[PDB]
Amino acid sequence: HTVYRNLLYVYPQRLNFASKLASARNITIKIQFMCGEDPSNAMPVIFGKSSGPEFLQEVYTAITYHNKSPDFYEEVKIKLPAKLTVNHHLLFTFYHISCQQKQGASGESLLGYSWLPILLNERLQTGSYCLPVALEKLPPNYSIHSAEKVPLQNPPIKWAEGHKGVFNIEVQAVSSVHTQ
Repeated sequence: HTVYRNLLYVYPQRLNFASKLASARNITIKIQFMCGEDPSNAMPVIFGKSSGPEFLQEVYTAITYHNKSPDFYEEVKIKLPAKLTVNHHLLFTFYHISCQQKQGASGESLLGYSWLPILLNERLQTGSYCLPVALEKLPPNYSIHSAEKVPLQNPPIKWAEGHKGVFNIEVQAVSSVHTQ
């Protein structure tokens, strides 16, 4: 069946932590398209791998190329809601393997978060972004701000690498015909 849709395409390109103790292959990233700040606000809008198509609330990825073909790129494809508002945002959750866990464990745990409002300052947020990572948790009302400039919070936000941008993505909206 032939359909026409306006889709958001998100390319998680590079993750560049300064830590010589970790590598990007060991950081997992969860990607969600949110309509609000509550955990229940993940929209079922991400194209899955299956035919159908299936729509997911989240995808997990690791930004590394050592185990990929040279032609590889990660492409997250999102069915935009017909009406996009300031409440819609990409939400990224980072997971890592903490060193020297109890009993020698080697499971993954929450590292932090980043996000990108899709509409900010009356402009669609397409193009290239280098995003910082907020550690531990997100403050209320995070999603109306760019992660690069959040008002002072109480308790205060802590950022990876003193608020340096570490996560490179590209974002574009494309409306086209799909032959589902």
